[PDB]
Amino acid sequence: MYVKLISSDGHEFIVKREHALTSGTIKAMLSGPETNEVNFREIPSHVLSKVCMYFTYKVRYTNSSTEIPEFPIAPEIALELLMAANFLDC
Amino acid sequence: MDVFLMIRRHKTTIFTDAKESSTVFELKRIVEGILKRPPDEQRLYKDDQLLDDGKTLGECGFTSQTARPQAPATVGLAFRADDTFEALCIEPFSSPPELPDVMKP
Amino acid sequence: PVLRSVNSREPSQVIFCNRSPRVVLPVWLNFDGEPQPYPTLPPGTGRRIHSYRGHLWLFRDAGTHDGLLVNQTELFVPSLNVDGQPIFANITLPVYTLKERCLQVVRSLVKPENYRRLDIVRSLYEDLEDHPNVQKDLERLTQERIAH
Amino acid sequence: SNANPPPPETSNPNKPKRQTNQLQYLLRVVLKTLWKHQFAWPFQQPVDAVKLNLPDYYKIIKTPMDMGTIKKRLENNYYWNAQECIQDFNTMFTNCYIYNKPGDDIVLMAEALEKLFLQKINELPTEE
Ligand SMILES: Cc1ncsc1-c1ccc(CNC(=O)[C@@H]2C[C@@H](O)CN2C(=O)[C@@H](NC(=O)CCCCCCCCCCNC(=O)c2cc3c(cc2CS(C)(=O)=O)-c2cn(C)c(=O)c4[nH]cc(c24)CN3c2ncc(F)cc2F)C(C)(C)C)cc1
Repeated sequence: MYVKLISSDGHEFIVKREHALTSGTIKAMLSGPETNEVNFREIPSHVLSKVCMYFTYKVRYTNSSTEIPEFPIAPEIALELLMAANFLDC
Repeated sequence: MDVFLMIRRHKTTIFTDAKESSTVFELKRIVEGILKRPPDEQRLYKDDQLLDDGKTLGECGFTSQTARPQAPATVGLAFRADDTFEALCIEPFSSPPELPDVMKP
Repeated sequence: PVLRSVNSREPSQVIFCNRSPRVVLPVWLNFDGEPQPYPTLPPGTGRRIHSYRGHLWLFRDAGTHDGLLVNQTELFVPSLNVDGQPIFANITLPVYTLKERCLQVVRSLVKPENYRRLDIVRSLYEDLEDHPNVQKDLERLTQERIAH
Repeated sequence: SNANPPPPETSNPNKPKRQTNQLQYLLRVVLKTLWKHQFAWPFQQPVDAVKLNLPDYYKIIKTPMDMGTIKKRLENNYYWNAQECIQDFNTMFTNCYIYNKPGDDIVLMAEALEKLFLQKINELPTEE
């Protein structure tokens, strides 16, 4: 049911595997003939917690007939978040 | 009505959703499934307030408008440490760098 | 052009409803496929409009040209009003990818001349400079229509 | 009386031609900004009252004006000074407010162009 995503600084993030599959990179890493844990040496916890929030948002609001709220991003995390989204392919 | 949560203890963060009508005990059962510690060995918190097992999340102040997928509410977790519960301690995440000058209003 | 309004002259009442946190630019595609923007709608507001059968519309963020959805899709074409009932055009935010949402936020904080002063990888400069726009999107929607 | 009349003149040998730094600003800065505006499209050419089925348009609107005429005039050095050009933009807007009902979508587009026009015109250089 769940996967553990560990940030570069050692924080553990336990999310539903289905939610973490929102990332094309994580989906490929977990693919193939299981692995329940993924480390990210280059993504810090302030960024990885935000990526996990986006996974929840994507799964909740994709295909929903209820109006979608804005996914918020503070200016302080924007560049690092952009770099993580680009690597994770989500 | 779904409430989106971050159950945090030390450097562990569980992302999970639950109903407003669901109980604090039902949340402890989620934690036991992941972190392998029984409900009686857990203490759940909203800020510094210890939550009662039989209370529904809604009765604890966790609402849908304040526990969103994109901005989840935090539930503190404290595990049993021998004959006493450990002090509630949530390690904060890393800090972003100083905001670049080309991003300042 | 494949993406254009049909000159029907058959009136059709439409309700443009902005259910997004953005200011909406309703864009009417004329009889030659050209985008012809109409007055904006502030977030949470709506307005009746005298439109016509076969007229083709798309909805954009008025300040950045980010693509919006209408009735959970990209384009809107109203049918003839059955018994005077208006046709509803519900405009909402799409679930943008995290990378497109991050590009939107950086673009809103950084002037285009300062993109190359950001401590990000080279390929992220080209992505920031590739601003969303109606013409870019019309070619893609046309190439999807050819396939489907 | 449907047929559209001949458009406004944009060149006259008997009317004095003239170039100033204000008339260059009105073309390169004001007209250029308004021409590229998202709401410029109903104002870039004379109102085709026939094709658009606009009753009494040229009966009610005695001094028709559009941005194409102003642009061609600016380009031909038709105006004597900036005020002569500014009067033409005002007439284009006023024509819209007169003919169309207050609150129409065309009137909102004219109001956005006019608001922008006044801002640009507020920074008209002193004639030098
Ligand atoms: C008549 C009425 N009865 C009772 S309620 C009512 C009514 C009608 C419309 C509306 C607002 N609903 C719309 O707009 C809708 C939305 C969308 O479906 C388009 N659509 C239309 O209605 C269109 N019709 C039709 O398809 C049916 C008739 C087909 C005519 C075929 C020939 C058209 C040539 C197309 C190219 N030419 C333009 O596109 C254009 C439109 C326009 C003005 C100037 C031009 C350029 S040009 C040929 O003159 O060089 C214009 C300018 N100026 C300075 C005025 O002062 C005006 N006063 C009225 C108009 C103007 C008409 N107009 C226009 N109007 C409203 C706008 F918001 C934007 C506009 F551009 C247009 C845009 C063409 C009017 C509200 C109430």
